[PDB]
Amino acid sequence: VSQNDIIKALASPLINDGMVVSDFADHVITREQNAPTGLPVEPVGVAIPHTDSKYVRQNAISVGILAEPVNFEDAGGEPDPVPVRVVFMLALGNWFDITNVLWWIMDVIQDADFMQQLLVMNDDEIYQSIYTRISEAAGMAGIHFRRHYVRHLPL
Amino acid sequence: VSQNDIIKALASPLINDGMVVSDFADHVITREQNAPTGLPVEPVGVAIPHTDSKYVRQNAISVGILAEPVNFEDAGEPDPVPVRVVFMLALGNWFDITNVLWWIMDVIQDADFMQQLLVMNDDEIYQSIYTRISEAAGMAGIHFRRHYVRHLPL
Repeated sequence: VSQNDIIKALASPLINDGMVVSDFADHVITREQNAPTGLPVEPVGVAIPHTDSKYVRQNAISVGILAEPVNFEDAGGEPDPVPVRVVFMLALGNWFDITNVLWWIMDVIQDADFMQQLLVMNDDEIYQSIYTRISEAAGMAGIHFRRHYVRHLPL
Repeated sequence: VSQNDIIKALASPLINDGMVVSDFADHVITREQNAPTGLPVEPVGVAIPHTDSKYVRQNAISVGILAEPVNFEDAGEPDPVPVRVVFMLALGNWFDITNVLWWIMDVIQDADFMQQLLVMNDDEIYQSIYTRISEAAGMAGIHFRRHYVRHLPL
């Protein structure tokens, strides 16, 4: 899988559900190229690909679990790429939403045991687990997260 | 005074200090166009203009207080936000972005502090913001200097 392949696969449910505009994936791709979203966290690399809120209709997150790592560029410019296994595609409507969701994500990904679990669980289990955590966070109110917003790649 | 004027004025000290690349202001302006940073908060309108980290050399914040309101569009609402306080951000990665946004969204809910910013002097604003930044562990590594505060026009 390439980065663009992943972005398109994860954008699909959001486009289909009307959460974002028809060309959302193209914009995430261009945004990714200018502003990489590889997060060099251990032991499971994460990416948070997204674009601008003008392409978002309702707030949503689409999750991809990658069987093999896929390199994303480090958001901070370091030459070592990020070996991404977990991808949180973000579709957010304003900077208040962006702030609340970034804070939640940066916290969740510090849970090493949780992040290892994401790599062995099936889609039902991953959906249950993330949904549950989303539901306990006031800051995540108003974010759509449906069972078809989780998938393993390749599909 | 338009946005670009504010953006160029706040970019100047960061450019001079080497905190950002020479053409930082133009990249902030182009990103403002597609991802506007007006924050419709009460009692004072705020903006958080910034651009991508490739244009950033070191983490910094540049603060502007405006005598009259300058409109920044609202990313959410068709009407623009009448902004009186501007936090220009120069941040190098998503951990930095997260920590600084978290801090900013908290600060601007404090109505008293935000009212004080509209009458305090450059020295008093600098000391207040410097205290509030330093008292925050998540705000470590962010450069904030006396000349990163200004009233516009200047």
